[PDB]
Amino acid sequence: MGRLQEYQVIGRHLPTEANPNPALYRMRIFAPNEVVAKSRFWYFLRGLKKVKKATGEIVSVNVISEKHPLKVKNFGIWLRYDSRSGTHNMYKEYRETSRVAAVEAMYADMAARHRARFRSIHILKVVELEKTEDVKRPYIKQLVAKNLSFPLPHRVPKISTKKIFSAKRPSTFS
Amino acid sequence: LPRGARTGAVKKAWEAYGVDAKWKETNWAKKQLQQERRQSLTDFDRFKVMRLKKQRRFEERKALAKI
Amino acid sequence: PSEAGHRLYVKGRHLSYQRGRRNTHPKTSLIKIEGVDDTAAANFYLGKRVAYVYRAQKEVRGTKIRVIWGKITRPHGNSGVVRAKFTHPLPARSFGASVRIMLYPSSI
Amino acid sequence: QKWYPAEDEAQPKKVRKAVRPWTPRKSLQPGTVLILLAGRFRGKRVVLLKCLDQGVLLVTGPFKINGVPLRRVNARYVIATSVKVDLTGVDQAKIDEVAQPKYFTAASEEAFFKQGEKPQKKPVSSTRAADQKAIDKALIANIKKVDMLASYLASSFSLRKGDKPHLMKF
Amino acid sequence: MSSFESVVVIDGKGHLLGRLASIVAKQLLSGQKIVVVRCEALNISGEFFRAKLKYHAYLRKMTRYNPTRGGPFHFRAPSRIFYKAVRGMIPHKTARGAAALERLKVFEGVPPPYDKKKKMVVPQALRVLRLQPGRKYCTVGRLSHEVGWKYQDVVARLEERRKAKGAAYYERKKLAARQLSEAKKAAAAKVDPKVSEALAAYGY
RNA sequence: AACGCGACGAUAACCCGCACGGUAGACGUAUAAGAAUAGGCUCCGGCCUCGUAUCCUAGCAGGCGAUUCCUCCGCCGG
Repeated sequence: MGRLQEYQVIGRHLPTEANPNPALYRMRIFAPNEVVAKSRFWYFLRGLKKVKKATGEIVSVNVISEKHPLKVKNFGIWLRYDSRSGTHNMYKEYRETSRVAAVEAMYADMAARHRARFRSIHILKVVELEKTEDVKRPYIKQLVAKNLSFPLPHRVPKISTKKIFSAKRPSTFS
Repeated sequence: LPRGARTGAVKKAWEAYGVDAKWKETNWAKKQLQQERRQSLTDFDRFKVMRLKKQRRFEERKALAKI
Repeated sequence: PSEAGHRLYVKGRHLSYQRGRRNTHPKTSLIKIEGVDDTAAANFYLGKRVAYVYRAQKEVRGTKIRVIWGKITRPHGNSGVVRAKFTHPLPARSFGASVRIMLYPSSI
Repeated sequence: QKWYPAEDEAQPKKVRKAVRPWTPRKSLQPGTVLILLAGRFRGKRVVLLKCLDQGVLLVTGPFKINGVPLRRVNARYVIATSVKVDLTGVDQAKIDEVAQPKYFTAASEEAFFKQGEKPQKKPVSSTRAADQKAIDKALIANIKKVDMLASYLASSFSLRKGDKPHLMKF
Repeated sequence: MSSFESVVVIDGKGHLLGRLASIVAKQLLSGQKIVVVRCEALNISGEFFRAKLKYHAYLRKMTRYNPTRGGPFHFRAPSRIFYKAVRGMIPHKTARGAAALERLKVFEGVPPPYDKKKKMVVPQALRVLRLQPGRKYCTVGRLSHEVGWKYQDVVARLEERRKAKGAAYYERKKLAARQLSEAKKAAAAKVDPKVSEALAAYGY
């Protein structure tokens, strides 16, 4: 959903006399902005435990940037979505230079092949595939294969849309 | 060129193979350089070319009439 | 002999008025300037004088030529079309007729 | 004045609009070749002499090159071209004379009988022709030194097919 | 790039039907005169039989057609199949709409006024630029021929004659290309080479 | 097709009077290969993303006379 960023959101129960210094739960949340990152954080936390936004506070929101966004790597995303039938789990593989780019890849991919929106989709675990042969996926496998070199046939050239008429029939060999 | 080479390693192969010199020889760059020099023509230097192509065209026609 | 032209205007076409699906306002007209295709090129032609020249089949000053004058106010769309305001609105049957866009007032 | 105010016509209030000098664009310099776009000398290339007040520009042809005399023109009705000519030797005193506002500005038997007749074209004055020659004498001698400027200034500007003025560099 | 022409002639070969019709109808309303040649070489996407159902479907939803003006009349030539497309894209019940169709002029083959003139193409309606390589397409000539167009072999033989005249045109243009290139090389020795570098420094 | 079309045959003039010089839109309204798009062109050297190209384009809305050029354009005949 948009240019998402990663957010580290830490929060805990509002302290009472009975429980000073509460437990300080932390979650990693992909969101377009901070007010969505905090909303997803309370949505999950009320799902697992009894804490709510009204009785809870947020102690930090921090952006987790990519360590090496100029390196290309393979990502494994564990996933959970609610359909009309029910909830199912699957695992996709993506090839991007960053984790937020792979989550961007997932959200468009999941909405296309399965018609799942942001509310139904739950991130389980996104982890960099450190070593080859941990790639369990065919279309990534041909890409990680040795000495990849493919042609680009039938590339339609960029003709400007405001040049309605052309004098020469275009060539598709570039 | 090694795969995944960092910016220093590509720069080492760039200067060794001389990509800039080969690109200037490439006909794609000459069309670009012709296009940029054409676009920078002012109105007075446009009046040279109208006068100047006329002079060149005249030697073209007695040559064309000869053959 | 010169054997050259005398044109000092950019050619244009009167496309339509400012309109919705069904509510057309004749007080502003839409002009397609030849050669302009983005909003950036339309920004050059803003506030330039625009003339609509036609013939009337009667001489009043020794000539059957009548002119309606106007100006290019703002760009329209993303395709270089501009909005023009004239002293009187352009007729209606001039939809798809020639328009002379002058180069004055100039800031070049 | 003489009369008492015979009606209740109120005087206007004191307006707060002081006259300040006009700042021309940076492209207008003494010696810049200019392209006229309107008037009876449209399309003609001319040479600027002095920037006057309120957007008026004093400009000559010179007369022996194209045919445009000493004249005034408005800044917004002209296009400045990147070629600039030298004005070494041009009389600044004579230019300052022709830059004055008074320069270009100025019942009987014969009155009744010439009603309806078209007036005859009066010719050029002696001072107008003489001041023209004095200004241009050092001007075209400057124009001959730079190559192809004489045919440039005698020519007329026009637009061909594919000449897009938002892309033309002047 | 938004140039105004007197009349622009559009070659119809390898062009998709409705995309050419949408572009043409916008230019007619803008004030452009359009001439379309080779209407039998236009293309309609999808297989031939898909074109057959929508021909049978158009005749289905019209009880008591006029034999001369409409019904199966519109499909009986390729030129007026295209005219049916442009007419549905133009306000034909208005006088502006009627004026736009009088700027249009469509033909099968290339008539003698328009084989000596230049035939442009529309990139946004070309079949080979817009259709996927594996997708199947039909020709409007074979659509109208299986409806009742009678002059398919006629327009073919006049076209194979026109190629033969066009073959002689190139052979004359070949010789002009030799002589022009030779004259450029010949006069370059005496081209006053103070001025040859001046043209090169200006782009010519 | 009597309210579509083609070819061909035969075919309406002088005098007197008297009323006026359109077109849905010119302004350089210049530009003919064909064919393919998992290819093609050629001068046989080479060349193709790019028509962002080619031709034309100076002078009283474009004069006069020269110096100077046999280039370009136009009308009539074969």
